[PDB]
Amino acid sequence: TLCGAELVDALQFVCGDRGPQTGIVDECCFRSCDLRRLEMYCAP
Amino acid sequence: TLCGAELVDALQFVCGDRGPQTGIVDECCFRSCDLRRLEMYCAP
Amino acid sequence: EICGPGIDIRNDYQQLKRLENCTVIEGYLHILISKAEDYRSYRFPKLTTEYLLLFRVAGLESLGDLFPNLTVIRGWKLFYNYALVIFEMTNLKDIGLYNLRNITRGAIRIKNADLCYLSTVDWSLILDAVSNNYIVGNKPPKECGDLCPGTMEEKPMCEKTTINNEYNYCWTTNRCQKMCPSTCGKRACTENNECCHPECLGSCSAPDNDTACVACRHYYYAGVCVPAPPNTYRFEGWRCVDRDFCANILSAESSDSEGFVIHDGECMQECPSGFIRNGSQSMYCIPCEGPCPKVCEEEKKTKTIDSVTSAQMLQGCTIFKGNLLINIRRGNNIASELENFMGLIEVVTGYVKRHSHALVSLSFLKNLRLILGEEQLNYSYVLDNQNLQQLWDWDHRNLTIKAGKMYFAFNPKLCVSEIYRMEEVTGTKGRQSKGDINTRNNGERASCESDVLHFTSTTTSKNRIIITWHRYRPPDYRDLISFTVYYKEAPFKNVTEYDGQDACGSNSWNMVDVDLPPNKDVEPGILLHGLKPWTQYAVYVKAVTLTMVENDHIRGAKSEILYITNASVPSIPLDVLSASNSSSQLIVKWNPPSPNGNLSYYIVRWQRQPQDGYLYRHGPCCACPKTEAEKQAEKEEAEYRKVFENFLHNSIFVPRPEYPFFESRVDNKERTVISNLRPFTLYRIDIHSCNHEAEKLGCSASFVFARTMPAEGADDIPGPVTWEPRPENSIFLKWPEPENPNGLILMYEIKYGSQVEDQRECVSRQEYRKYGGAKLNRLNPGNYTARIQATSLSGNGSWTDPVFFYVQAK
Amino acid sequence: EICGPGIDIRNDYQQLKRLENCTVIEGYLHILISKAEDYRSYRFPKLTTEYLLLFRVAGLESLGDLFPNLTVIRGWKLFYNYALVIFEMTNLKDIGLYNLRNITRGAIRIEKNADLSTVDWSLILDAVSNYINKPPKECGDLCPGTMEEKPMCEKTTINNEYNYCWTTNRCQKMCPSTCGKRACTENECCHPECLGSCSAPDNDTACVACRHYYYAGVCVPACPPNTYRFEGWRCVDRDFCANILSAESSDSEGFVIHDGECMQECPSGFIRNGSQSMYCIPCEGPCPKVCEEEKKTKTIDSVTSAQMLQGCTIFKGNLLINIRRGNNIASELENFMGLIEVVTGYVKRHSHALVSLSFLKNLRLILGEEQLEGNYSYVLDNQLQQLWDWDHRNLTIKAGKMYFAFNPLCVSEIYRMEEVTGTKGRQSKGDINTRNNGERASCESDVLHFTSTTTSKNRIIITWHRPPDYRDISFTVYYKAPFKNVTEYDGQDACGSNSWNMVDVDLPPKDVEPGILLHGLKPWTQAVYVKAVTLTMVENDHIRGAKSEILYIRTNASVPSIPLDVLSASNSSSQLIVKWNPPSLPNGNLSYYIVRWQPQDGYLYRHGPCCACPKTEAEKQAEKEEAEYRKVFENFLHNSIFVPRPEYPFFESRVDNKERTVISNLRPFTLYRIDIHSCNHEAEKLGCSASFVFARTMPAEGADDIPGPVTWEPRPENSIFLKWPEPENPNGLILMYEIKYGSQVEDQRECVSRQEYRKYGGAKLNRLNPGNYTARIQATSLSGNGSWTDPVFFYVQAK
Repeated sequence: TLCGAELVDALQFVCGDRGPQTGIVDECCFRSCDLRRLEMYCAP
Repeated sequence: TLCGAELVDALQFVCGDRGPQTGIVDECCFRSCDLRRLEMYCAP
Repeated sequence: EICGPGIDIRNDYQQLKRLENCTVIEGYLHILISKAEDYRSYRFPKLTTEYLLLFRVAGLESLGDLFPNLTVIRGWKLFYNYALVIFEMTNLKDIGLYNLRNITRGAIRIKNADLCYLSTVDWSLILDAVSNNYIVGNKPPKECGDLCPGTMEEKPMCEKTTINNEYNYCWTTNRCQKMCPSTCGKRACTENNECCHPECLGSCSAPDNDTACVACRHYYYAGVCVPAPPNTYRFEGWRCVDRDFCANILSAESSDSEGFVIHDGECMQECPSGFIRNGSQSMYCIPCEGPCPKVCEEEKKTKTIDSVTSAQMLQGCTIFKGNLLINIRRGNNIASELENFMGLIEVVTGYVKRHSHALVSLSFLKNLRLILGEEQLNYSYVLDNQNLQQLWDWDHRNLTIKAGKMYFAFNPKLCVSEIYRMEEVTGTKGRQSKGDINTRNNGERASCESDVLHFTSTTTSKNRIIITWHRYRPPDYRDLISFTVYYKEAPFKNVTEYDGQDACGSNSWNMVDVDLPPNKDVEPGILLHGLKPWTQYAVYVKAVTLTMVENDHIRGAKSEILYITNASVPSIPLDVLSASNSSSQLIVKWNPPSPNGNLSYYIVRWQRQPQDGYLYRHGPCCACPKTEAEKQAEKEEAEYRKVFENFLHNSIFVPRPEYPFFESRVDNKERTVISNLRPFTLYRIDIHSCNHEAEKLGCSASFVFARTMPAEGADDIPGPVTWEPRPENSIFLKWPEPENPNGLILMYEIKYGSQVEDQRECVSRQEYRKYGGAKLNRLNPGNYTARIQATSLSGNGSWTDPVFFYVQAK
Repeated sequence: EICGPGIDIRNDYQQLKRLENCTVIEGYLHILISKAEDYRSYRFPKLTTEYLLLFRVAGLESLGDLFPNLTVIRGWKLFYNYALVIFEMTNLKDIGLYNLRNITRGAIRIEKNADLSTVDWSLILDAVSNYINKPPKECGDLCPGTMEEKPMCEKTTINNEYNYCWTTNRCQKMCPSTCGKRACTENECCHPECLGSCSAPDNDTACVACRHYYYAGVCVPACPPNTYRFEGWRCVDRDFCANILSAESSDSEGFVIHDGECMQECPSGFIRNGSQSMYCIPCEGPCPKVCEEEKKTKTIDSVTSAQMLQGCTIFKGNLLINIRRGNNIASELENFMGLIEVVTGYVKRHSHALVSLSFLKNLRLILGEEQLEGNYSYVLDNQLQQLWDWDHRNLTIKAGKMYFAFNPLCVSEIYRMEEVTGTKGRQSKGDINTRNNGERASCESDVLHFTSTTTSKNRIIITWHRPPDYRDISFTVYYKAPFKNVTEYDGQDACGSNSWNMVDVDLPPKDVEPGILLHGLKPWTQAVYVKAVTLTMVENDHIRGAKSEILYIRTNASVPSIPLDVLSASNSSSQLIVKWNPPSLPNGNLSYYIVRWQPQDGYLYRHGPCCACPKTEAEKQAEKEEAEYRKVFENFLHNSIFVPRPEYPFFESRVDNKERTVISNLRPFTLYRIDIHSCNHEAEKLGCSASFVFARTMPAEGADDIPGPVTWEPRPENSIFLKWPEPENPNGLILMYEIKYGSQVEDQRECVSRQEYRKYGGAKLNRLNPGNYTARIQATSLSGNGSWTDPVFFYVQAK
């Protein structure tokens, strides 16, 4: 489970500073997700 | 819904003077029952 | 420079540069640009129709120098119900948008870091129903410290206006918020307090001028604000352009259609609902019957339905380009799955063709009407498919293939009657060879010409059917063996035998069995047990027989669905309710009783329930006490407290495993009132749902009750109290009894005392009857006062008139 | 008059009369007798062996004159686990079971009542641990003795509760030092064989209840020869035990004597020899009950009818099967028709909801005492493949001729039973005819071999080599299988049950070989039986068909992939355990886990509980008017924003395989990017497992506190230049350096920045009074400040 404003700092960690309505707040938070698909929301 | 000590007064009232973890309390209280099957448990 | 459809500025502040070629966005604006490197180094004054998302842009404290001259968002489309959403932004301290006068379609959604200049902004003038806004969570108003020109500390500057009694001065600390005054109002406004063009909303490049309207209320066609021109179509944006522009755009993010088909006089991606594209041109559209859910076509032209998921991709659409080949071998009761999946589809530019036994008929396709047939396999065909039986309900859904050809061989349960004769219905008479729709194998199983058994006798019971039928006598009587009496709760003629057979045939007919007698004199007569309550019960007796010798030539047997509740009769009512609406009255209701029949009326049965002589002779923790999560010992208390009602409550008395009664026949209205009742008495109102044959087989299976509201007047004493002197400083009290005391005067309250009548007691009805009232004692010689109240069964009565009495020492 | 099999006193107080002829109830005694009419007007001293119900008995205030002489509720049988439950009784004010001495089996449950501490239930029931009631404050528990009367009843103490009694009318007594565990008598002892009580000291024939079985007027420990121990209190002769046929609690037509007792049934693995209660024959297959149903004949054409038999073994009739409607009901019948072990007749048609009768995995054999017309004890129109899994379950039909026609089920399944089941010629060759039987389905079907088993990252490109006629297409590559115990009919499609995941790709027209792609194969698993679906007609019965072998493409699934549920946790200072889980996606056989761990920047460097006291937030739905509104904001934000986007070195360690590990020799206090990498069988070949979790090493204390003391030095303007040494390897970073100082004690306190400190060589106090003073200094580490420095008793001067 990972959503809310904590999920915004969670995407800050997985993406670092490198750079149909169901989203990451409707999946990582809804069910459960690791720091692998959480950082799939980032660029290469 | 009808069980507890309230169903003891309920059964005796609808039982005129004719008056395991599953049975009659497991349907009148568990689901819902009227004053027709509640008194069906009663004698003549 | 006029912007193309939408903007998706992404990754870094360097993608803001794209706005340097966007004078009027004709779509949305999306800035996660949280680099904290730039701030106001990306100003685009040119920018002046959808969700303006300004969020997660570390380094952006205000848009005062990011999108200047933001005249008005046309709000053509919205993400939710807003054309500008600033959710908790990394660090936005003022919005900006110092030229935002209107959001036309929609509202805004601006909690936040240090964001201010929102209460001041007249949002009720930017949008109507400012209730759609949610600026309630935005960081406190004490922190706002609004210091926009005038409200800061210098002479008045920013507009002075109000929103629901919020009269204050603006967009940021260094910008104001203008709005339309009496000059124009609903019509746009301009500098020099001048009006805008008759047809204009937002701003005009020149005070009141057709060829100016920065935004334009409707369509700024070729630099002219038109309400709706030569070969030009109401463009979905802010400007307008000729038909060519539409027939030219093939895709552009918000843009998608190859040659934006024109209709509604609009240059829109597609036509509105109820018309197909005229050929492949943006000239107009073709009025049809809602062929517009969406262009069903998929990138992959060709398409099949070998899985329920393969079918679901085509769900919710009309014009597919390619085919709907059905290959679904397995799918438990997918009749309903495919009803929705392969259904809304109307046209297919290819065909609809193999090995499928999960759906018992192609009626799932309910909207499929014609098949363009653009592509071919070449068969535009059925082979090795069985369960399917009836194709596209040809009696309730004709279907043809603009370009077609049939083929039907090796298809056991699929009947040959769905094509041999229906070639006429599918306009395919000679689009193929007769050896294609051959007899060899084609229809070896199926229902075939199955005869129709007549129901010799059709008996009745309180809840049973004894349907019997002519002892079936097929080519050989040894071939025939058993019989099934399918049955289903169904009081509608709109029911067929393949509605719900067994798994592949779907599931609805409950099915049952009985063996046909070997004796030819004796005939078959099932004893269908327990028919379904308050429902007729359809009863089609199919001869589920075996096959041999003839095999495919076995005709079969299936008596028609004779919809036998005359075979049922009066039974127990349900959801009976009652509550005393008024004194000597008792309202009664009865949610349609759920009575093995068709209700005729509700016999009511009630009586003055006699009374015994026992009473005659007589979290937010602001104040949280106990919220222990250890109430499981209470469930342990209800362990045998519940299993004792599963204990002797089961097999002691076998559970069937003073006053007269009065009646009335409620026509059928699910309501009534028992008027002319005793002032206050309980009423066992036994609902009796008298059905069609209640006079013959008893009036239903008997309830609910209420106490008639206490008729005020009989509650209190029916008069005053009289006093008489008595010895020992005593005073004999006296009072009358009510005529019909509500239930009964349980106690006779008494009130007495000189200065105040604090001292109070109550006499028994018994003592009162023998005395006349009561007797007092030790009453200080001097003037005094008394009283009595009639404490009724329903509740206390009312004190009598003053009883100013007196006693003497001698 | 030993009552006989139990009592169910019901309806009225007039049923109590029957206890007149009840000396010992060899069963239960259930009392809804709501009638104040009578109360103690049904005294039966006679009654002196299972549960006793007491509830809804309006009028009963004490059983002192209802069941006097109650020796011991033997408690043999228990409704739940109690033998005297008095719950919600109409008006029982006293239990009044004065003689109650023991509860040999189970316990009781007296609890919340109308008007019902002294009784030592811990003596009757060894340790009361029962739900022992209506207000104990209202009890007023006072029997002669504990009241003004001098001590009458016996006394005992339990959990520190020394008291004197079942009721205030009679009292209580219990086995004293004389015996204790062994029964007892009025201060004399009981017989070796005797529990509860005896009517005379130490006597076989006096034994009131007997310790085991009171055989014909003598307490025997085991029943004499040609006699058997009635499970209750007495022992009876062989004739009585077997002649008894039924009586409510009694049911066995002759209680089949076994388990060293006249028991209704026998213990695990024992079946009544024919119809002889005398003994039981080792079954080896524990029997829940004789499975027979009142109805001699018995059919299973409904899934509910299958369930009606569930929970039993030896039926006395038959089990015809006719279930036409049913999908995957394989599991339904596995549970329902998978217990019957024997039947005295047969298992018979038209049932397309069964691929095989493997659901009956318990039916070991079939007797045949009852038969049909032409003694067919039969399959017709059932279009079944394997009968009773003959590979691993043989049966026998002692009396029954086979019959197999119109079942397009192999004829070989029954040609095997000719010898196996012993039906060599009970039936004719026309009964098990080949015409129509096994004309469809598939048996001879040739097993094709796999020509290539290419295996990418998540794609099996399985390929093969031609049916009887080449007019036959769709090559179902049915896939699914961590184990090698799988067939083809586990769950075909609808009629054949469902489990094998159907897939499909058409065979290309002679050059070009078929090559399906099971793209998206289960990561971490392999089965791939490539059956050939064809057109079965023209040759019809000569159409052989096909069924490729079930290879479990043994390439350890696919290859190395993202680990999962990793749980790194600093278990010690400069240490880091990396316990994880067998990932959800190792994609192989979990070979080892390369831990990979390594920017501490300098940003901080330069820097009802409480009754009446909280508030009512019961309006949590109104608090969710902005909380659920927060979730609406979530949709327009968490579906569209970064979707557009689609200092130190590293060190590694290949963990053997065990979930737990450790990462020692780390920095005093630093966060680590403790990545996990399940490098599997072919990681060197196909990449090493898609990479994590982070955790801060526990602070190695010593750098938390200041390593040395302080040097106070006099300075002008009444100043005092303090000093201190910098922690060598601080726990993360010494953000600030606290400084305590003051006259009497170190009253005041401040904190000098690490930067200012480095340039000052310490810190400077100011304007302190001329006279004795005291100081100290602390190191505010990233983990947390440690202890202060040694004492710094200083002194200042203005001149």
